Amino acid sequence: VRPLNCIVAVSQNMGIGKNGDLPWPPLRNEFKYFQRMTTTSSVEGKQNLVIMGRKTWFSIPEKNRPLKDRINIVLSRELKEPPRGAHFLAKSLDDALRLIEQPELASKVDMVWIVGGSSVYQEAMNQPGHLRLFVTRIMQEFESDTFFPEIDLGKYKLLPEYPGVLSEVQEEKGIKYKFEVYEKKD
Ligand SMILES: NC(=O)C1=CN([C@@H]2O[C@H](COP(=O)(O)OP(=O)(O)OC[C@H]3O[C@@H](n4cnc5c(N)ncnc54)[C@@H](OP(=O)(O)O)[C@@H]3O)[C@@H](O)[C@H]2O)C=CC1
Repeated sequence: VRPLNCIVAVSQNMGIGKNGDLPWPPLRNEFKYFQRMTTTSSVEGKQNLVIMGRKTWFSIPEKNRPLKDRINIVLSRELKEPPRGAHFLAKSLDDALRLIEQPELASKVDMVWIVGGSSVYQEAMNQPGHLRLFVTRIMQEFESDTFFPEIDLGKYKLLPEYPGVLSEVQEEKGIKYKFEVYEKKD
């Protein structure tokens, strides 16, 4: 409910998006890691919470919205009411982060996950204080529209291991990938 955890899958060229969809064919095994990491709270009785941009929200297949068993917040400067299925709408990341720390949500919310928007990731990574980057390195180039911000290695430590994260190279449909975790304290 206070460290911010970004989670992203990125191609070798830092691509995250193409024509409102993913640059690569569906990687169902990588999506399982995304689901497990974002959904698993550390506390029974609390849910994790996901914050996303409006484009990312409408890019999720409808049959999969809201991201089930997570509290879903959508950021939009133009919507007046939350999208159908979304739990909260906020007009800024700052509004979202203030909401999450309200006492009425304390009993309710465990981990906070930033799940995209390029500009949502950008803003999250501008924040002072405790950040983690859960980065899936897709070890291939793909034609891309939208990109992940540079990861400053002076600022983010690459953790040698992280609980519940396997470090071996994975592969699906001939596409190799691996899970990394970065951390910026303070
Ligand atoms: N590989 C990966 O890990 C991921 C890939 N993607 C891909 O990325 C693409 C979508 O991402 P992207 O195009 O960057 O768009 P976003 O999901 O970041 O959505 C952009 C929109 O979200 C709102 N928004 C963003 N930031 C703020 C803010 N600070 N305050 C208020 N509103 C905000 C929109 O508002 P408005 O209604 O005001 O226009 C803005 O136009 C798709 O191709 C998707 O498939 C998405 C997530 C993860």
